[PDB]
Amino acid sequence: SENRAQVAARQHNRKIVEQYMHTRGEARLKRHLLFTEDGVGGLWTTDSGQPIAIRGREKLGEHAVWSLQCFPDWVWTDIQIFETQDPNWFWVECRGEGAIVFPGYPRGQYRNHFLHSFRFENGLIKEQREFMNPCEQFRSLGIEVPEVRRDGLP
Amino acid sequence: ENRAQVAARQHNRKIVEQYMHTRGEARLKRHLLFTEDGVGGLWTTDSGQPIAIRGREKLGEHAVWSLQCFPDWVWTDIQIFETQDPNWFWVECRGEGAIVFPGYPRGQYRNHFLHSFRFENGLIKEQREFMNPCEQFRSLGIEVPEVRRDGLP
Ligand SMILES: CC(C)CNc1ccccc1C(=O)c1c(-c2ccc(O)cc2)sc2cc(O)ccc12
Ligand SMILES: CC(C)CNc1ccccc1C(=O)c1c(-c2ccc(O)cc2)sc2cc(O)ccc12
Repeated sequence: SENRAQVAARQHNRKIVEQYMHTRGEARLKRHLLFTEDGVGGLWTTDSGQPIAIRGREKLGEHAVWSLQCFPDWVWTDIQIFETQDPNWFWVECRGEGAIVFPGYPRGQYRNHFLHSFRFENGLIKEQREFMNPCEQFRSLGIEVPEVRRDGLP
Repeated sequence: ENRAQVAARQHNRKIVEQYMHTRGEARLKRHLLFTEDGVGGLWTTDSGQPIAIRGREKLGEHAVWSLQCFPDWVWTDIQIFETQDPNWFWVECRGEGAIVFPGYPRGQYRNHFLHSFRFENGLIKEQREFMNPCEQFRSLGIEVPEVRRDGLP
């Protein structure tokens, strides 16, 4: 029953995506338990052009300690979960917001639009990736955003 | 109900495939894949507001400018994702080509992209693309600010 197995995987994996996206507050300290032991999470859109990949369940748990300090009230909002033809691959469109308390920058408020990719193995997240426009994070940190000159464009 | 959803998804997938493969002079007719009131454009920009091109006529005009400023643009590494909504698709891909922006040195632009396609009655109602604008800054010779990471693990 290939189809039955795929349907079961997709329904379970959707519940894990829902739980990830709704993880807030102190529960963030245990979000890494939604990953495989060698699972990877992180931010694929950064200033430098290289992803910030947090590799393995142990490092993901450490990242959560940092995130609770630097993003103390972070929430995902406007959550739309997309199943796909691959029962082990989901996409999520959402927004996120909260205070930003980044080391060495003034405290501020950060709001952005996000896309997330979730790939699963044996019922847990093998790879989570998030994609956003870093210019909005620059603005939240008081960093000047470059302005493309548009005079020559329609 | 299921038969109508399956029919829609299979047809719409072919339109996404056609859109993603469109290059060269065929770009001048890509707007014909949209509804008359369809919208396309870039949702991730320096200013923080989307550049939305509204209506099939304006989309056709944009293609003229695109062939000037991105004369050889190709989408590569195309992965199409169907969803539970037969009228909504996502695409993960890369793109590459010369960038010839007015008042900037000619450059080469490469980036990773996500696209969203929503359909109505067999045609694209809304196309949106999402990327990291910092790579487009680099292709234009624009300095990218650097977030200080010393205080981070
Ligand atoms: C709740 C979310 C808004 C948290 N966000 C992140 C999530 C995952 C990875 C990195 C970040 C992040 O915020 C950035 C850096 C960072 C590096 C090391 C580290 O241990 C912690 C954070 S460096 C950098 C540069 C940018 O241009 C944008 C973001 C980040
Ligand atoms: C093949 C693709 C790489 C084409 N790309 C675009 C697609 C749709 C919309 C805008 C762009 C674009 O490239 C930007 C601007 C632009 C504005 C008006 C116009 O008629 C033509 C282009 S302004 C700006 C600022 C940025 O920071 C990044 C991109 C753009």
